[PDB]
Amino acid sequence: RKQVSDGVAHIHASFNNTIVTITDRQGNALGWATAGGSGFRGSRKSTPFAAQVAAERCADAVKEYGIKNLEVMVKGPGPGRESTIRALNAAGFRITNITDVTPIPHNGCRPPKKRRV
Amino acid sequence: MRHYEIVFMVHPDQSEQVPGMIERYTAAITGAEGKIHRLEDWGRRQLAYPINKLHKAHYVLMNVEAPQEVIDELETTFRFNDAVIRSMVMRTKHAVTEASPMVKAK
Amino acid sequence: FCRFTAEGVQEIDYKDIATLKNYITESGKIVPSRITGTRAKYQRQLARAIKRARYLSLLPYTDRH
Amino acid sequence: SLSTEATAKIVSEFGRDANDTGSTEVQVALLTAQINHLQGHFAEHKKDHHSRRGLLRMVSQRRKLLDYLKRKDVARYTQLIERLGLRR
Amino acid sequence: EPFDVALRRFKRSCEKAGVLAEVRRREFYEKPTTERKRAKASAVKRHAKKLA
RNA sequence: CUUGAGUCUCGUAGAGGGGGGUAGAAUUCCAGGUGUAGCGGUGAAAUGCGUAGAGAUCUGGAGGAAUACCGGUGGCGAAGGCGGCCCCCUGGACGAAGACUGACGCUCAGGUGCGAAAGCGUGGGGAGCAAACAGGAUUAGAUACCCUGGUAGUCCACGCCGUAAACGAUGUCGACUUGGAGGUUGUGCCCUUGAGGCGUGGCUUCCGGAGCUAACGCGUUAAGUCGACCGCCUGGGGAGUACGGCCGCAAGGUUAAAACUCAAAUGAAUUGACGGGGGC
Ligand SMILES: [Mg+2]
Ligand SMILES: [Mg+2]
Ligand SMILES: [Mg+2]
Ligand SMILES: [Mg+2]
Ligand SMILES: [Mg+2]
Ligand SMILES: [Mg+2]
Ligand SMILES: [Mg+2]
Ligand SMILES: [Mg+2]
Ligand SMILES: [Mg+2]
Ligand SMILES: [Mg+2]
Ligand SMILES: [Mg+2]
Ligand SMILES: [Mg+2]
Ligand SMILES: [Mg+2]
Ligand SMILES: [Mg+2]
Ligand SMILES: [Mg+2]
Ligand SMILES: [Mg+2]
Ligand SMILES: [Mg+2]
Ligand SMILES: [Mg+2]
Ligand SMILES: [Mg+2]
Ligand SMILES: [Mg+2]
Ligand SMILES: [Mg+2]
Ligand SMILES: [Mg+2]
Repeated sequence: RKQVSDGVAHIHASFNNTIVTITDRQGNALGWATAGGSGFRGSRKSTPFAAQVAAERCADAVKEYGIKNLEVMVKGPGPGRESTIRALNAAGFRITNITDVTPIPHNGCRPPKKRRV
Repeated sequence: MRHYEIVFMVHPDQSEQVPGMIERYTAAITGAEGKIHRLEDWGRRQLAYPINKLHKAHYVLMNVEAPQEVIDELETTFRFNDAVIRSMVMRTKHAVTEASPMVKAK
Repeated sequence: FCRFTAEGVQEIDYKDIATLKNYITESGKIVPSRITGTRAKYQRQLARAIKRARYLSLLPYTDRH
Repeated sequence: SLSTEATAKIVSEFGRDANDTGSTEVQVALLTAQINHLQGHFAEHKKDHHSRRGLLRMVSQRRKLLDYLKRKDVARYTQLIERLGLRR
Repeated sequence: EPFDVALRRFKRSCEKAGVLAEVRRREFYEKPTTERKRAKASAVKRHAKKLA
């Protein structure tokens, strides 16, 4: 219901879930959709198919902003990292370039303890 | 005596003040009879990452032999100054007068 | 490989970004010696020079900032 | 750790000849200068055990050389520990 | 410019920069003794491999 | 007397130690900028946060802790241990060619010092992590593993504790005894020198000879051939327990038995069987 004339896609990814968020270069969110809000829950939530659905869902949910040129910043080592890229390249999204923004601590904080199974 | 190489940056806004700032830094070495083998002014350089949300900082290189106490006093003087945003002091084994790599690149 | 012995340069300078850039990846990570061929004595001085230059904002830490 | 100036001054003082550097007097005097100088270091750095090990090595070498120089001759021993004020 | 072989250019920098492996490695805390034991295991293996 | 030990002059390498600064990445919290319904979690779930706006996203700030890669088969330290960068005080090792001292050496009961982690006392500090604990699950049970939380603790200062599979399960010093491939670190020589090819050291990794070993294996860094000194062992349980002494604020440590009990306990290797071990 209003233009921003450009956009930036931010693919947050986790082993549990993948989140897709279209935002302006100024970092103001225009539209968002998660692979867990696509009707996929639990195991179904984490799969390249669910992220492919969430990508197009967010695309359409922002489509009224007339976004065309977008920059893709992908984060998190979970699956659907590229699936989401492809599934948002749909609807004529003119992809400028991609960038890996995954947070890499320089030996900063203690991680949780190894799980036994 | 101990030879030190000092490469300090300074806020681009206060670059005009930098020739005035060098006087006290040189005077402290001159008072102790310390020697200065190399003074180089690279000038404004593009910063690879921001520093206090700033870019195009001015870089100054000094090679200096002086008593340790005089160098310590210069370091306290550096932190007090606000225009300066980075001070590095490096003890060199000899006193290097050879042209700076940056000056040769110019 | 082992360039700092063919030239015979005793000391590596943190201000020689033209040389330091050949030992840093686009990500900004130092290249190992099993890849470049540098000697260990000189790989240690390379790492020291690279860190000293990254402190003086003459080199990026990461590719982002 | 001693500067070359201090080391050569001590050598020339306690040495029978300026060239003489291994005599027991020269060695014990160098040890004494270093042991006396490290007092200011360990007055502040009470947690510096790794250097206090070297300080102890020095006082042990000094004790051994003083025992040797005592048995070798009473004269040099007495005069040397009087000049250095050791074993007061 | 094509989007397909522009995405294979991503899967090269992404992997050769490792970050996918680094997230797995920093996922859980490795005790230093396990770090050194695994380093020694890899050492002896990729060492005594290239003799026999 | 100078060959052992040590001193001096010149250099080299190093996460050696103490102290003080400092930088970047990340986590968390706070305040907000846009924005909408989930987030997070797992075998699958739920508890747990979220419509008072979460999570996601951008900006600015606070704070504590740790230093991606470089990084190693690397280095240093007596051992425990030691990892961004810079300064300051500082210990040791090594090399080169000389000069000097002249057996000044080795080992070491008691003694003294250092000594991972946990723990203790006082005062701080507290982001993450996380005993106990709280809830959610799993289960026949589930005082567990799994999940969301979470306190002491981890961090700092000064004291104490003195223990580890503190391990190379291998005390220290010295001499002698076929070789091969490495790494790291100095250095003499010679190519015309850049590279390069010869000599000599320091430390270190891996094969393997003789010999040794019960075997496995060790093998010039011996577990070979010897010498000097010290510690320790004397069947398995009972027991590193009791009692006493010493030490500790306390947890406890150290020194250290006997009665009784059994006819074995054990080491290495072998042949099979078996594995919710592999490979074909
Ligand atoms: Mg987890
Ligand atoms: Mg010395
Ligand atoms: Mg250090
Ligand atoms: Mg808010
Ligand atoms: Mg060593
Ligand atoms: Mg004893
Ligand atoms: Mg502790
Ligand atoms: Mg405490
Ligand atoms: Mg407390
Ligand atoms: Mg837990
Ligand atoms: Mg937690
Ligand atoms: Mg308690
Ligand atoms: Mg250990
Ligand atoms: Mg033992
Ligand atoms: Mg031996
Ligand atoms: Mg062998
Ligand atoms: Mg032997
Ligand atoms: Mg034996
Ligand atoms: Mg018995
Ligand atoms: Mg007891
Ligand atoms: Mg008792
Ligand atoms: Mg057996």
